[PDB]
Amino acid sequence: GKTFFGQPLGLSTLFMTEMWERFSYYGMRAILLYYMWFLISTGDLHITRATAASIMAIYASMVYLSGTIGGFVADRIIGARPAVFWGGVLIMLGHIVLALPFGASALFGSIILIIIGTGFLKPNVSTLVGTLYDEHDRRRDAGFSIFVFGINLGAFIAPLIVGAAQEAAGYHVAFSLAAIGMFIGLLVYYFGGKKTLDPHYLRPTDPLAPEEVKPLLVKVSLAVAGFIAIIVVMNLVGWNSLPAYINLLTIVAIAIPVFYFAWMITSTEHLRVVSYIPLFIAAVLFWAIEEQGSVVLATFAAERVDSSWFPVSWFQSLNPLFIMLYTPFFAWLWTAWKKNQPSSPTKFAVGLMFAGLSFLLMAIPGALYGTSGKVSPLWLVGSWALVILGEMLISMMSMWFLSSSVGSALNAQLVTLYNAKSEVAYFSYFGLGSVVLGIVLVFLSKRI
Ligand SMILES: CCCCCCC/C=C/CCCCCC(=O)OC[C@@H](O)CO
Ligand SMILES: CCCCCCC/C=C\CCCCCC(=O)OC[C@@H](O)CO
Ligand SMILES: CCCCCCC/C=C\CCCCCC(=O)OC[C@@H](O)CO
Ligand SMILES: CCCCCCC/C=C\CCCCCC(=O)OC[C@@H](O)CO
Ligand SMILES: CCCCCCC/C=C\CCCCCC(=O)OC[C@@H](O)CO
Ligand SMILES: CCCCCCC/C=C\CCCCCC(=O)OC[C@@H](O)CO
Ligand SMILES: CCCCCCC/C=C\CCCCCC(=O)OC[C@@H](O)CO
Ligand SMILES: CCCCCCC/C=C\CCCCCC(=O)OC[C@@H](O)CO
Ligand SMILES: CCCCCCC/C=C\CCCCCC(=O)OC[C@@H](O)CO
Ligand SMILES: CCCCCCC/C=C\CCCCCC(=O)OC[C@@H](O)CO
Ligand SMILES: CCCCCCC/C=C\CCCCCC(=O)OC[C@@H](O)CO
Ligand SMILES: CCCCCCC/C=C\CCCCCC(=O)OC[C@@H](O)CO
Ligand SMILES: CCCCCCC/C=C\CCCCCC(=O)OC[C@@H](O)CO
Ligand SMILES: CCCCCCC/C=C\CCCCCC(=O)OC[C@@H](O)CO
Ligand SMILES: CCCCCCC/C=C\CCCCCC(=O)OC[C@@H](O)CO
Ligand SMILES: CCCCCCC/C=C\CCCCCC(=O)OC[C@@H](O)CO
Ligand SMILES: CCCCCCC/C=C\CCCCCC(=O)OC[C@@H](O)CO
Ligand SMILES: CCCCCCC/C=C\CCCCCC(=O)OC[C@@H](O)CO
Ligand SMILES: CCCCCCC/C=C\CCCCCC(=O)OC[C@@H](O)CO
Ligand SMILES: CCCCCCC/C=C\CCCCCC(=O)OC[C@@H](O)CO
Ligand SMILES: CCCCCCC/C=C\CCCCCC(=O)OC[C@@H](O)CO
Ligand SMILES: N[C@@H](Cc1ccccc1)C(=O)O
Repeated sequence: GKTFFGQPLGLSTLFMTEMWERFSYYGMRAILLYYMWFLISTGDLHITRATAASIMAIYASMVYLSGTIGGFVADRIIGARPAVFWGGVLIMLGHIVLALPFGASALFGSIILIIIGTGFLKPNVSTLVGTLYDEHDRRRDAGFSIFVFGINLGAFIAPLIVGAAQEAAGYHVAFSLAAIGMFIGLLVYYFGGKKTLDPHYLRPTDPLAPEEVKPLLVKVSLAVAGFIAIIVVMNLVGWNSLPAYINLLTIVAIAIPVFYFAWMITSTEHLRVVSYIPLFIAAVLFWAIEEQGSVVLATFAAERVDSSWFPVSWFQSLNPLFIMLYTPFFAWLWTAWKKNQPSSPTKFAVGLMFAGLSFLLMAIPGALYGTSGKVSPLWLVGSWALVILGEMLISMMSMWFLSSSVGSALNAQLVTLYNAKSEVAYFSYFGLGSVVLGIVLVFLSKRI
């Protein structure tokens, strides 16, 4: 009977939904940094480019931090399917804001909306993929890999389309294309959802019991009150610049996993919990490097590469393109190597080494040719090829979302150090350290 690549037909609906959401997001991010440079150039937005680069990073960090609680809100309060729909609506509006005839003023509002929207939609659409299968079903792992392919397909075509559009018709038109993308996603999700998805997920699957509401309400209130108290104090002492607020967001994001580990520490498994701290750190650093591709490598693409024959934002398509191209080989590998099954601990270690190699590679063109000229595009092609090899190896969801969020929070401080004069040193040292720490994990691997 009829399937979607051997899978339940509902997967097709979820496939397209997340593909288009990812289209809207990565299409936006492929030109967002350049947009801020533009606003800076016209004098409309008073920050340095270092700060603009910092904003791209903490933006990404908040988006995934939002996703750490999205599953909770859906499962306990509003339902997974409404979470996805209304999350999509918030994302679309966020994009519409940037298409409207405003400048810097629209930036904050657009970002907030998308942070909130993605937090609702992203974990829950992935959760919905699991709902197509029973606990028992074998196909479950194949389904998610297809889902991941869709994620990268959307991520792949968006820079091409949106980038071309910005150069031809301008930023507002381009941003509107991103909005249209999310809209298309909503249409297919809504009508395809009604046809192909279990109505059980129109409502929360674990609703709050009567005695759970008040303590939850206390919990969120204290967290919000405390967060706001700090902002009050920050203004009192004069720590009120945008870099100061970004520093606040970095800390909060980093504090969360620290506080989590630090007091959820029977000798049976205090060790076992402590065993995964190296694997979390490894993921954090790899995602840090991978996420800099839309910031540091995006800067290198615009400034240091001679690609005068197509929009420079197209370079953002290389990351997901390599994911798709690698899928065939890695599919073969996991089938073919039945015995091998290398450990998650060294998978993380090797993946980190590739990411560190990808940066060491980028140190070479500046070392060889100097930094005042322009080099071949294949340097970036080579850099993406290396880092994506790591990703294939690396591939709770909250914890996954957390790892990425922490990496991007780290980037928000690191990417400010990147500039023309720093270029080689930047790449050589953050590249080298990643290889070393990757190898350090190779010592403590089964000392675990
Ligand atoms: C999606 C981005 C893929 C980038 C792949 C680029 C592969 C091409 C590398 C050769 C570029 C060297 C110089 C560029 C070029 O051929 O045209 C420029 C020159 O003809 C000016 O008239
Ligand atoms: C207007 C602000 C936009 C919202 C920013 C995103 C939300 C920020 C902080 C809430 C995250 C709370 C983290 C607690 C949590 O359960 O997630 C981590 C959990 O997996 C621990 O392992
Ligand atoms: C419509 C208003 C938009 C903002 C509302 C949605 C903001 C996100 C969450 C609101 C508080 C939910 C509490 C999240 C939480 O308790 O995390 C649970 C944690 O244990 C994760 O497993
Ligand atoms: C700016 C846009 C404002 C909102 C426009 C869309 C609102 C119109 C009707 C509300 C539809 C509610 C759908 C919520 C939902 O759970 O849909 C889930 C989907 O799977 C339907 O089966
Ligand atoms: C518990 C709540 C966690 C708080 C998380 C804070 C997330 C809210 C906003 C983050 C936005 C990222 C930076 C956006 C930004 O600086 O753009 C505004 C600026 O360009 C306008 O001059
Ligand atoms: C290079 C981009 C075009 C490649 C073909 C894209 C065609 C779009 C959808 C059809 C493929 C969707 C399923 C993807 C897929 O079969 O992945 C294979 C592997 O991941 C098995 O899970
Ligand atoms: C379906 C409703 C949500 C989806 C978005 C629909 C709106 C998207 C495009 C409609 C036209 C956008 C306006 C484009 C625009 O005016 O910017 C270009 C112009 O301002 C620059 O000179
Ligand atoms: C100026 C640009 C337009 C600003 C307002 C845009 C609002 C237009 C459409 C919102 C999209 C609604 C979500 C699409 C959808 O599938 O809902 C259909 C469902 O409600 C049918 O009952
Ligand atoms: C912070 C943004 C304001 C929007 C409200 C977010 C509320 C976040 C946390 C408090 C959750 C308590 C309300 C839960 C609720 O609606 O109960 C419904 C049902 O489960 C009662 O049994
Ligand atoms: C969930 C907490 C809600 C508290 C409402 C107030 C939180 C406001 C902002 C959250 C952090 C973003 C700070 C970015 C910002 O406002 O930039 C300020 C900048 O204009 C200084 O010149
Ligand atoms: C939960 C108890 C609260 C304890 C204090 C919470 C954390 C204390 C301070 C947060 C640091 C805020 C960011 C620091 C900052 O503003 O940087 C200043 C510097 O950039 C000058 O603009
Ligand atoms: C007793 C609690 C465990 C031991 C304390 C561990 C400290 C917990 C959280 C610290 C947050 C990490 C610092 C954030 C950070 O590195 O950013 C630095 C920068 O943003 C400051 O301007
Ligand atoms: C799959 C293997 C790919 C290997 C790519 C990485 C190659 C390993 C190391 C690259 C060396 C970069 C160091 C650059 C350097 O020496 O700095 C030069 C500096 O003195 C001039 O400013
Ligand atoms: C996992 C498999 C990875 C194998 C990749 C092997 C990588 C080999 C060399 C990478 C370093 C790049 C060499 C630098 C280079 O080619 O510059 C010379 C070029 O400018 C010629 O004019
Ligand atoms: C498996 C590695 C493939 C080959 C990668 C070898 C990378 C090592 C060095 C790259 C050459 C660096 C450029 C030459 C260089 O920096 O000379 C020093 C010069 O800056 C002094 O003025
Ligand atoms: C599927 C590939 C995985 C391994 C990729 C490793 C590639 C490492 C280096 C290749 C790119 C660096 C050399 C690029 C290069 O040759 O510069 C272009 C040269 O023609 C100067 O114009
Ligand atoms: C044959 C099928 C398996 C393919 C194995 C993957 C091949 C590994 C690396 C390919 C990247 C090319 C190496 C980069 C390179 O040598 O550039 C040299 C360039 O400077 C020549 O002018
Ligand atoms: C278990 C949680 C993992 C935490 C991993 C994060 C590592 C801890 C702190 C990172 C702080 C990085 C600060 C780097 C720095 O200050 O330099 C950049 C600064 O110049 C920005 O202008
Ligand atoms: C156990 C010894 C460490 C083994 C790590 C293996 C990493 C492979 C190649 C690393 C090449 C180092 C590149 C030279 C370097 O980093 O100098 C920094 C210089 O570029 C300053 O800008
Ligand atoms: C153990 C977890 C490590 C996570 C944080 C790793 C990065 C933290 C700090 C590195 C930046 C501190 C300053 C180092 C530095 O000078 O690098 C910049 C330099 O390469 C540019 O000239
Ligand atoms: C400067 C020389 C550059 C080349 C250095 C790269 C190779 C150097 C060290 C890699 C081997 C580290 C030893 C890993 C090891 O076997 O430790 C034991 C571990 O397997 C048990 O978990
Ligand atoms: N490239 C990934 C980034 C990511 C990693 C982990 C969690 C969430 C997002 C994606 O678009 O899905």
